[PDB]
Amino acid sequence: TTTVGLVCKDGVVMATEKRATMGNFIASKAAKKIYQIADRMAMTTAGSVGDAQFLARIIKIEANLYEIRRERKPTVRAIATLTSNLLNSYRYFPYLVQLLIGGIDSEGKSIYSIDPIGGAIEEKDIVATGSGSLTAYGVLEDRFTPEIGVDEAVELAVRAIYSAMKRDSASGDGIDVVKITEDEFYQYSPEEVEQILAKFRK
Amino acid sequence: TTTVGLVCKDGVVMATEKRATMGNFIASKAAKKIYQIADRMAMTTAGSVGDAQFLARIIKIEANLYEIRRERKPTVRAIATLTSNLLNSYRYFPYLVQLLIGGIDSEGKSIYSIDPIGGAIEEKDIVATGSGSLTAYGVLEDRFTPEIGVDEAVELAVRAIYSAMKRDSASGDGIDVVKITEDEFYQYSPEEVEQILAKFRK
Amino acid sequence: TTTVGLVCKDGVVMATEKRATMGNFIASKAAKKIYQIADRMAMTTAGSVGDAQFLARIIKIEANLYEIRRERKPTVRAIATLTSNLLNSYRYFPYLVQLLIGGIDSEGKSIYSIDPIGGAIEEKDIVATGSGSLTAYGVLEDRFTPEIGVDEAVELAVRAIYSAMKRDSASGDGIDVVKITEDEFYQYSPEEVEQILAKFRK
Amino acid sequence: TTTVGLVCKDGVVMATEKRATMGNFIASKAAKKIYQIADRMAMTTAGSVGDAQFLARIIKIEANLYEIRRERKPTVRAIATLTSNLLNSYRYFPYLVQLLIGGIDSEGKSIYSIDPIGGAIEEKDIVATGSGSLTAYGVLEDRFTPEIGVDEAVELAVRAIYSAMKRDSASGDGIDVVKITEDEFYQYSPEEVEQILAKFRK
Amino acid sequence: TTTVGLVCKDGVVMATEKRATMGNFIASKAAKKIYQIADRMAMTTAGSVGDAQFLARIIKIEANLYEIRRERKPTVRAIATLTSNLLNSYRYFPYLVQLLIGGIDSEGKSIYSIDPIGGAIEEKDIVATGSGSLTAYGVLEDRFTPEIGVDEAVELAVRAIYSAMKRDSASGDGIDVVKITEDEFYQYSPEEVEQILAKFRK
Amino acid sequence: TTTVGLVCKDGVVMATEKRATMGNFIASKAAKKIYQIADRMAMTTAGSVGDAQFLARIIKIEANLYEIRRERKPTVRAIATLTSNLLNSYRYFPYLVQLLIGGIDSEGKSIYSIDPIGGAIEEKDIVATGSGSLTAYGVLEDRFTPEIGVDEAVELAVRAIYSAMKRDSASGDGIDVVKITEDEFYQYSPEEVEQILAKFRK
Amino acid sequence: TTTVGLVCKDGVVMATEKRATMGNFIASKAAKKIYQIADRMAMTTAGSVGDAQFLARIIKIEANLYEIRRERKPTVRAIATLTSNLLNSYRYFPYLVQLLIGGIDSEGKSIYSIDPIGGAIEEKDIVATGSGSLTAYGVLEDRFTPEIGVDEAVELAVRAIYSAMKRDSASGDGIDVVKITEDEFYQYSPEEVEQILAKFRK
Amino acid sequence: TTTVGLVCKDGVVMATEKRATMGNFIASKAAKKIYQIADRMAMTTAGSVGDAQFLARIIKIEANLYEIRRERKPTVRAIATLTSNLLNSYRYFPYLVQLLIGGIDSEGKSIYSIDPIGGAIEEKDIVATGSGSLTAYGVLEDRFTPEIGVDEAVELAVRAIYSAMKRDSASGDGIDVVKITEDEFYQYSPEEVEQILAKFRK
Amino acid sequence: TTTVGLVCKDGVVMATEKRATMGNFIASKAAKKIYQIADRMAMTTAGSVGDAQFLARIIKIEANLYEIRRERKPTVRAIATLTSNLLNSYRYFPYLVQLLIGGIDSEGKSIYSIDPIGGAIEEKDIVATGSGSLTAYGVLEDRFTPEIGVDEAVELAVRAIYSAMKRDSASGDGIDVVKITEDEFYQYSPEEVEQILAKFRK
Amino acid sequence: TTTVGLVCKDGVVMATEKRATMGNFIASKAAKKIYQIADRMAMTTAGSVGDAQFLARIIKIEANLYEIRRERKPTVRAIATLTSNLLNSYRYFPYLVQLLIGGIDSEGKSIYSIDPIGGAIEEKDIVATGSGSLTAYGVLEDRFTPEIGVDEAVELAVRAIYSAMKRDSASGDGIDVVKITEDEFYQYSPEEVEQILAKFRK
Repeated sequence: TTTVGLVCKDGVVMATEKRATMGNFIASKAAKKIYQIADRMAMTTAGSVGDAQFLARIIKIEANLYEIRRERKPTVRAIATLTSNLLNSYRYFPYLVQLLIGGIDSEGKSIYSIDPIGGAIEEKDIVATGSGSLTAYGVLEDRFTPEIGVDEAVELAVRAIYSAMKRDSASGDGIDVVKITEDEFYQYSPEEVEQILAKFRK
Repeated sequence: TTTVGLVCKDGVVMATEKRATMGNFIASKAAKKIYQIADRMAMTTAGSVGDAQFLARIIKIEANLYEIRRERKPTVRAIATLTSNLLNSYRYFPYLVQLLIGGIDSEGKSIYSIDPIGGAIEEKDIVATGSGSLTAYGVLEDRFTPEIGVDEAVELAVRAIYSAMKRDSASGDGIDVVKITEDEFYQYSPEEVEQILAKFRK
Repeated sequence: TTTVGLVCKDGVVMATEKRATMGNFIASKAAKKIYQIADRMAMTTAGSVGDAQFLARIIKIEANLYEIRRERKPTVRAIATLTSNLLNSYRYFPYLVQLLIGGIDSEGKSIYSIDPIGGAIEEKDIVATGSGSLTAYGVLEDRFTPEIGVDEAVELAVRAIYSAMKRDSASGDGIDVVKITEDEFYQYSPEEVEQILAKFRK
Repeated sequence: TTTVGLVCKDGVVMATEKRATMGNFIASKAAKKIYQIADRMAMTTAGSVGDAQFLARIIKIEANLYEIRRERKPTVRAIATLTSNLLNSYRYFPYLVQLLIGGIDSEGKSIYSIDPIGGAIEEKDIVATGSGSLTAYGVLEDRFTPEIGVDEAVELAVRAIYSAMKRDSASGDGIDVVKITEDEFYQYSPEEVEQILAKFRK
Repeated sequence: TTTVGLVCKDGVVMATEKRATMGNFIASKAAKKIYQIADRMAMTTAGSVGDAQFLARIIKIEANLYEIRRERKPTVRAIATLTSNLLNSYRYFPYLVQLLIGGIDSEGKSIYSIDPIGGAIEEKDIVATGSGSLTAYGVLEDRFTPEIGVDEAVELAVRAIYSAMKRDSASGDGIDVVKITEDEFYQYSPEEVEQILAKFRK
Repeated sequence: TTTVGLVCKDGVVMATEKRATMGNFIASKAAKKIYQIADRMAMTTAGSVGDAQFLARIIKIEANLYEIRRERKPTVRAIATLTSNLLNSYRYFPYLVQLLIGGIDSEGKSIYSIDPIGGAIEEKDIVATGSGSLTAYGVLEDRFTPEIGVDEAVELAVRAIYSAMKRDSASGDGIDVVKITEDEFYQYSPEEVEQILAKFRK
Repeated sequence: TTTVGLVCKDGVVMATEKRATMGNFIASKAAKKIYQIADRMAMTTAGSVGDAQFLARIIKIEANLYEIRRERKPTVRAIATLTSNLLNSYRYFPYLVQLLIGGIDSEGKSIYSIDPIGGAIEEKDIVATGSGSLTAYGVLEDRFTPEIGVDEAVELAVRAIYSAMKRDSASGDGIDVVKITEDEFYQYSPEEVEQILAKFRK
Repeated sequence: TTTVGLVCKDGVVMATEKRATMGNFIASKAAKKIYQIADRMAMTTAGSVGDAQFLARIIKIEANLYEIRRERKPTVRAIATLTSNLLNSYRYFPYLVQLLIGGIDSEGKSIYSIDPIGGAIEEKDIVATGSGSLTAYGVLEDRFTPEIGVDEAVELAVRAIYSAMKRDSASGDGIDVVKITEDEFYQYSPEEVEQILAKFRK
Repeated sequence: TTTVGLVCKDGVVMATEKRATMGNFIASKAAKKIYQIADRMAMTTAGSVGDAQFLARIIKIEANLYEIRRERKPTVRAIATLTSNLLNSYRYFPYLVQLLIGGIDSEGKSIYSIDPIGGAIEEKDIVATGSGSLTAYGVLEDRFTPEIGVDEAVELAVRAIYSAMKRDSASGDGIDVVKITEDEFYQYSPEEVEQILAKFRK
Repeated sequence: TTTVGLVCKDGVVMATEKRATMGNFIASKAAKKIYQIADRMAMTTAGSVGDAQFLARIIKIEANLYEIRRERKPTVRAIATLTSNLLNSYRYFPYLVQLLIGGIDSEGKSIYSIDPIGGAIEEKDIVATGSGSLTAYGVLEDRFTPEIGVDEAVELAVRAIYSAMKRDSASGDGIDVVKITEDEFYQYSPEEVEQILAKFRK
């Protein structure tokens, strides 16, 4: 699995590989790795399923409660920070997941990355993180324009992953992409995303 | 020892492979892998017999408590979230077991297979699960439909676990079935498979 | 070391090996690897001597309490689940014993063998705790009939441990066999049993 | 891989199970395990398959050489002790396989077991040998009669290994047997043996 | 690292991978693992290309020389048995690599598998060697009849090795197929292989 | 440091060494590996020096306490079980020691061997704990009879310890024998018993 | 594995305790440890059945060679020192074996012991060699005389190996004795010895 | 590092060495290993320097606490018991010390050996607790008389440490000796003692 | 393992240890351990036992070869220096033995110690290689004087090693001593030596 | 172990430890490690004892042979090279010894150190070699002049050796000073040396 994330000029597009194989073993098939934290905030994870899944339940909760309490829609920066405390604190049992929490909020768009040993770093506009991590970064930076939209970003998302599939045998062949265009929370689902890269040739 | 799981339009089918070994301590072909969580929901278990049965008794209790407490039928979503959280607390009490908790519920039909590290895998499609996962995945994908007869899902499952008996000449024999159609618990039994081969001269 | 218990059509038969060694010295020849939990409920133990002797007091006390408390001789199932619960709570330093709890009760008979981390396997028959259990199981399986007298089961049981014992040096010399016939708990004692192996060989 | 060898009144019955280096999974339907050393001399082997074939040829060439050179058929003791000297010399090359040479000669019939790190001891009529050997030998001595014919001997031989197949997962499916009836040099071949093992339930 | 074969009624068909799989890397952009031993004889290797190609040139060189001395072609059987010897020398000088030698000869056609630990097995018509050899074997039995021609046998060679490159994609491109109809000694070349696998897409 | 114990018909004899050695390091010149738990109940220990000495005050003091509270002497059985609870608790940190607790009581004469992970079995025979066990058990068991006296057992103990002693410098010196003659507690003293073995020395 | 030996006043007698090492099997009902070296000389050997046979054959042949060239019989001492050079020098076939080569010679009657590291000593009495030596010595050296006959020494040999087996439940079974009285070379068979062992325990 | 503590008939004499070494360093010219616990009581130490001096502070005070609280003199058994309970409790936290606590009080004279494992009891005379201990023990036991005065005894003490000095150089350049006569507490000091044995060199 | 060695005024006396354990059997059963090189020459060994037995055979025969060849008796100096060369050649196998070689020659009386790799050193007083050496050197000086008898010597030598029995893991009573006085080569052996340690108490 | 070497106007003086202690082993208290190579050449060795002597013998032998073949006395230079070459050619038989060769020759005075791994370096007029080396250099240079004579030189040598041996627990006594004045070869030996450091007292 690999994950990438792009900061866009009308939203946030982020992508995960929802299918992972390691050899002829299917580590993940339709495995949950795309999560809705809040109405325009999403969590994408590359790494292990088991840390991903449990952590994803609590993050989602703490956002929901945040709007209930304070009557403000949570910013990415709040729920990222909260989550970093946990990853530091509970380090008595190790994690091995890289989180990308991003989305849309009222202040603007910022994407943060939480690491398996904690902390939070602001992504200026690019990341590629996971086992496909380097194959993926290059393509992003070569076609990065600061006028990147959701339309330029969805396609930029597929192609970087598509290179990772074909340069790794630790990647799957069942890509998911998630678009947040600030009018939708659309999740294209594995089939639709895959279909677009299969008229390239493989 | 392997477990499959399949979602049918008119219920859910799951199936088990028995035979227990604990080193050189050996057990007969009667050791359970099938636990009725709820009246129309089962847990098929693979991995460690010790760890599987101690958790079988906790989940059974949680389902009955829930059914009373909230005045409704159990649900696959309810229990899967509990079990996943359950394993994280008792990770310090390590239970090595691969579950599939699924059935028929008042929110539809589904299975969430729970990993021993508190993961959860979306299932409505194909999941293996077990140490015959590679062999199981072969048969289940070859013939599948979302509109699969419950008689065709027992049939598919028993051949998928026949492929595992090919690898396993002592680590697993015997075949039990969970049929859930919302009316009938049925069991294929070791016999049905053995008797074909008795007729066979090859 | 291996013990057997098997369900008869007029009770339950249990067998225990007698005489054990630690280092290069005899340490037991008058120690008991058969426990009376109630008059007509037995426990046989295969494994380390100190684990099995200590754990036996704890089942017993519970079993005495149950009669006092509930007005009732405890079912086999009820006393197995107690056993399982102790090994799970004290898994930091675990007990190295494989437990065999079979007897006769108000609700019939059953046998549950409890694994060394808690989790009990309901086995009806063809059950031996032990690591000598491979060799014993083979004889026990051929000649068991779902309808088998007490007289017969003690004869079958004796051969099972005599075959095992030649390939071990941990079962000791002298073989005990016990008959629970539902009106007595008769323990033949090593003396009489040794003389069945004069219809065999040594 | 585990073997048996019976000295019969109307020949010798030597036995092998199908195993093959190909990822530790049987090669074709028929996999080399029976080597015609000479007209009235056969080789069967428990242990390593590649070792089994390579050492088969050295003995075969020298056996054929013996017959050719001296104008006098070889004897079973001659081929047996020939094997030992060869093994112990050629130990500088990695080897470790337990060898049964047997057949018929003009001193009678006999089976000599050759150890890789020892000589050729005579073995009268009963020999075991393998990692399935405890299982195979147990039933072998019970249904021995030294008065056993080739027909009864083929059954015995197939059954003993079939039992040993059920306690390890290191023995693949299918049994070959070798008959030297003193005039013909038969290999019944996979098709025909399958029927002698499908009089049972498998 | 995997190879496949099927003996055909009018040829010998074998297929190899053109790019050794490091699991995340490849040897070079073009690479050869299908070697010509003679006009009607190829050799296809699994394991290191470095080791394999050295032994193949030695075996070629002696194949030409043997043919010249006799004025008549050597049999495929002789090539394999000479390889069993060659690898026995280089067992006292270790190499780990698995070879298959097949072709056409005067005595008919076959494929012989020659192992670093010695010996050679005549494979009747189904063959692989490697580690993903088991999935490839399975598929090779599916459409196999002795009524299969060369042109269908190349199609099926693709299907068999695609099994191990079905859930990988960094060596899903680059494949060899070798056929030998007795008119031709043809090696398809990636481009012709890509139009066959174009129909399976990936 | 080696200690032996055996039930006599008329009391219990226990023989000790009263010098303390851990191989070829001398711990103390003099030591008392005899502890009086009550008036006629006594304990010998073998294993760690540090543990034997320490443990010994604690056991005596609860035994005196049982006397005071109930105006009635603790049975040997009650001391041995109570000791098994305390070792159990102290098995969580290194506490390997073997205890022999016995004496005279109303329920007969008896010795219990107490294990470090708890559980106390009852030898009405012979038991020997220490490094000298093997040699001691050789002489002790030859002239053992259930009708043995305390006056013959004193003789028998002297011979059995002497074997360990003259052949090894890994054994303690200075044999002292302690006779529980039931109306007394007789301690022969180091001096007297050396002179019983002084029949090869002047 | 232990070999014992005692010297008679008009012969030499020796016994073995058999044990074949694979850790999976014990073969001792058709193999032996006693190989005749000269016509009235034998070698008893401890280790494995196979190690003994290969090792012994050499020594046989060289005993015959020397007999023929001198035109007079080789003494026990001569063969003993010969074996001692074999073992030290040619451990390019490495051996780990303990040997007794004893018998009747013109210059007396004797049992020589030869170590795996060579050097030949001479017990004109009791010897052992093995691990079971200490267990054997109890009955073996108590009833030893310088006037032990050949008839009394085959009896005594049985008691010492049966003492060695007494510690086991029954394991290591395989008793062969040799009688060397110059008027006979009796090389026993299991059966034959079994009836003398049937006068100490039927 | 060795320490002696021995009974006089009017006093107790206990002695110490001085100078601490690494075997390549003079770590300290003088290290404290002689304490007054009470006036008439000493603790002298063999083993680690650091644990020894920290441990002497606690005991010196809780010995004073016994004078203060109980208004009676501290007895050797009372200080020795109470030390032992602490070490035993705190054995997990770093300790590796051998304490000799002796002197004269109303109980009498007795010396107690206390292990950092636990320990407790008692030597009538002569102890070491050291590592020149073995050569120390020879001379001590040779010249020991039970009427040994304090003049005779200090000379003996000095010689025992001198046996250590020759074994391992660390007692050289300073030996300290204490005489306790139950009217004085005199400390000889290093110099005074050293100059007796330095006068052998001129 | 330890040797002692002393030069007398008119002889030489050396002695060795015996009746310990070697491998796992009692070592002295009738063993040689002081080897006769020449009439007025011996070798005693501390180290590997069976290496010394074998090596003894080589140097006795070369001592006879020097005497037969050069018409001039072997000097003490000669035989030690030859050993040096032999020990160098065998520096790869277990062969590490520290040997003292003594006797009388025309140079006068001497004992040479030879280091494991070779290396002779004249000592005309006392010597002791061994782990028993420091303890030996102690006992030796107390009544060793420049002039001593050859029957006052056998007492001292016997003493020293008996004090070393306690400093060594094992060793018994009855050891080898040899006196070589230019008038006798008398080897006492356990029976005679036992009586000389019967004045030396326990 | 340590050696020092100084160049005088008329001599070379070097010094060795003449007693080696490691644990409780003393190789002999008369043990030579001062080797005379030629008439006015010496060698003083630090490092392992046995390898010092064995290599040293060979160089004495060499000094003579060169001396005879060239007809002229050896260079200091000659033998320093010679040793280094021998050592380098014999690293399959490694001698783990640090040499110092010096003496007087026609070139004059010099001392070479030869590494245990071969190679000859030259030292101007001071040298220390071994583990005592750091302290020894400054101790030696204090009273150094090149014109310092032999009489002050042997005194000056003791102080370096003396410092190293007194902190060390590995030495404490036993030192040889070698004087080579172009007229004498004195070996001072431990006793005479003793009063040189009895001046510097404790």
